[PDB]
Amino acid sequence: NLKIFKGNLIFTKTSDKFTIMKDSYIVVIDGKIASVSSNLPDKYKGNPIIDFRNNIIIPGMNDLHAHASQYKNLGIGMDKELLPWLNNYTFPEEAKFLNVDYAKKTYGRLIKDLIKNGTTRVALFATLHKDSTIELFNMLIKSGIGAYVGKVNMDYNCPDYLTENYITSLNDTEEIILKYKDKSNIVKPIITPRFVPSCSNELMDGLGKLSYKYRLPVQSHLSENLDEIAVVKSLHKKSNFYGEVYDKFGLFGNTPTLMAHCIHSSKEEINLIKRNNVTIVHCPTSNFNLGSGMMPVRKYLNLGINVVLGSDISAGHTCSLFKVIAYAIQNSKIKWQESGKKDMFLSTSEAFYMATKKGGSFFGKVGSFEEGYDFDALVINDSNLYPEDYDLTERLERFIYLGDDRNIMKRYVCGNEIF
Amino acid sequence: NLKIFKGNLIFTKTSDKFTIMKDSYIVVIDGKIASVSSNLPDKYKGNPIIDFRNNIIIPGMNDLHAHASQYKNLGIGMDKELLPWLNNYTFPEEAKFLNVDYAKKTYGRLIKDLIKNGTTRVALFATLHKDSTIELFNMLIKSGIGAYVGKVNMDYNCPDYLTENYITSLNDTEEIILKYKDKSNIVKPIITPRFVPSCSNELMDGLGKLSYKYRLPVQSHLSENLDEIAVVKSLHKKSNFYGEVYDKFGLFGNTPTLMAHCIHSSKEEINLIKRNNVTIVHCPTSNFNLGSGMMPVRKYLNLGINVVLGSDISAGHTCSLFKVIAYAIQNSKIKWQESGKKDMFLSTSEAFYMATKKGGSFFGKVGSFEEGYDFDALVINDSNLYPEDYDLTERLERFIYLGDDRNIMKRYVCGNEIF
Ligand SMILES: Nc1nc2[nH]cnc2c(=O)[nH]1
Ligand SMILES: Nc1nc2[nH]cnc2c(=O)[nH]1
Ligand SMILES: [Fe+3]
Ligand SMILES: [Fe+3]
Repeated sequence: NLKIFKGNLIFTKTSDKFTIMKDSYIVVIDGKIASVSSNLPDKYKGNPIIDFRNNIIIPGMNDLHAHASQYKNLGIGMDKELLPWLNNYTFPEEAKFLNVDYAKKTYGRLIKDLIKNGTTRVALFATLHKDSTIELFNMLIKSGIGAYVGKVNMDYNCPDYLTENYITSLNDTEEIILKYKDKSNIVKPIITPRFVPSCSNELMDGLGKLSYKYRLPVQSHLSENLDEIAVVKSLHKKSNFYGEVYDKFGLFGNTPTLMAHCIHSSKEEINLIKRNNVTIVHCPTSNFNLGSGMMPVRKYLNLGINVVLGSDISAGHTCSLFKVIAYAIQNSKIKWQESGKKDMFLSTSEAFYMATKKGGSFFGKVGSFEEGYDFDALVINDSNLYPEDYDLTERLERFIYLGDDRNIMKRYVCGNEIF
Repeated sequence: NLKIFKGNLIFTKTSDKFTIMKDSYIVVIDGKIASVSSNLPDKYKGNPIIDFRNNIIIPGMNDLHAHASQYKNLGIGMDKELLPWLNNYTFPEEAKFLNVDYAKKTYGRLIKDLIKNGTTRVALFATLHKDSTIELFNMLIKSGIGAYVGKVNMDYNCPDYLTENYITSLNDTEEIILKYKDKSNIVKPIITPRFVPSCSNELMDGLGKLSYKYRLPVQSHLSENLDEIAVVKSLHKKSNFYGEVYDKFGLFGNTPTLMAHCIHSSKEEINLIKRNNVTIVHCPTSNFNLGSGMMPVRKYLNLGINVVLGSDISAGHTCSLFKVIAYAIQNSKIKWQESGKKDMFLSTSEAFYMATKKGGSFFGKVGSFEEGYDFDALVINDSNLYPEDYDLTERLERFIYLGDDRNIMKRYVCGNEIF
């Protein structure tokens, strides 16, 4: 199974700069990149060449945080702060997933939107419902894209119409794990406690045991809202900071861990994140829409902390990680300005790096056009943006700032075209 | 000329709420709204009905600040704050408008982009060049959209490739004024000193005299960047604040005046703005892109200050005022958070109000569906956004957050369809 793609390649091997290869070739064998060069090796001559001409080829987007079950509230109900917000629109929407048919329907729309926007790998929070989450697993597997799917664990202080017993929660979680742990190579389970204020100690310890037992990655929320933070230290008077409680249960780095937002994290929480090698998911659109605050990304990057990007949909108003890239840069420009121009804002390559190679690394060797990497890619047709007047770097930047899904001509995950 | 439109009408008579009229009629005579009602009067029973069915009809977008000559820099060169950005990217690009053909080509692309995005009235900054600006006037008159066009006055501390002397600057400005202060009814001239840092006392004085003589509106920039502000106090050592400099020369409210950004305005400047009935043009996208800062919109609205929106293109990355609306709201949410939640963020209706009825009032009776107003409108087809699941308010919000020009099916200016 060999495929050869030709076009203008743009990717980031490192965060400081773009690697640009005009009219170059990418040879894919069994879904993985075997060769990337400006000249087609003779050992591959005679093979069909999928020539994308003057179009741009870039790696796919890797969204490390999105709530699949909140798709319907996209662009709606953003007049309340995190906690109040959940109670008014989010919980009522997620509760609807008790019905598997509603789930099939909504997740169907979600998946088509993700692919349409060029998201090739995504870390998703589903709902506490087992059957609907199982349906999401199957639909994702059928779609061809990669993903970490997490049945949501929430048994504490939740609404009567959207709550669960920790005993059932754990049994359902483990049941899901056993069913999908070895099924697909790109759609896998991930331990997903919603967050401290929603999980009892019983639940968290049980989830911690599951993560260890099955060597599974973890995902959850961290220091997104001030009131949220006050609730955590209130329920847990023995903790000095938010992330400490997760760590107490073995859900803070023992295995690859994703922590969303991390806007108001204290110095200690930051050090722990660094120490335990936790990955921070920067969700700028969500931070703006919910009025959560503005994350100091340069400060975290200076400390060597792993930072990726997430759409955090519903809270975040868009599935396009390209739009998330723009907002991350814009958010960083304000941090730069407030710091007296000391904390350099993000360059286009740095944010693009987060979206591709860095985020992709959570899923495996994906996110860059280098030998051995899965071929997750997008073909960008920017013919409506006067491309003739700009170099390749400017064209990618303009696609990011001025373009949209209309410019995405093709999607590939592990060498397979996704429709 | 009589025309009758039917569809779901959404507009804002006031900023606090939307007026929604499902399947209602708008009768237009000679370009102005004759009536707006759920039922069509018997008087027109024989007239054809332009039925837009389930589509949405909203007034056009009124962009109160954009640099027409910067169209080519959209999406690129945003890695520098104001001053160095001007010296390195903007001035060099504007210098090319010495060539009238480059101007016709570039301005042609601009106009198509504005119309495509639903901007029906726009306040534009051209370049200091007389011939190219005259061409812009002519092209806008041909296009059919409304606009205030301003040859840019800049004679102080400007590069050799982009400067003029105040005498010639004033002569060309008056030449243009006499040539267009009657020609078109919706495309008119506006006094345009670029801003204090590049305008001599002689120029500003001469411009204030022209403004008074021909009773013309004024448009400029105000307290957008800290270094810019520092330059003004340094050049005008006796001024108490930036805005005072413009007022000294009669360029601060004697006639309708537009002042863009107003991010770092002092308490005294703000009071002068309210006192002199000056209009603040909020340009959120630009403020993020150049790391200028974040404008405190609620603080100004609480003082009863006039506030409208501008794309500020090039600095701002998009001609879509719908995107600008989203950004203004998001920017306000962060200000709300930093104010301990005391200064409420903008509601969708408030920002929409700025873009329509308020911004429109600067051009005349435009921006709302009420008797007497010019019929500037857009027909939104949101069929790709699962409209069947949302009410009209939600549909509009979803168009603002998730939609784009592809949902803009038709646009009208003064009752005439614009292609
Ligand atoms: N962004 C976000 N944070 C959360 N914390 C708990 N629930 C949620 C949710 O649904 N969205
Ligand atoms: N945003 C912005 N501010 C300015 N101040 C002076 N010139 C400019 C310009 O071109 N853009
Ligand atoms: Fe989230
Ligand atoms: Fe400007």
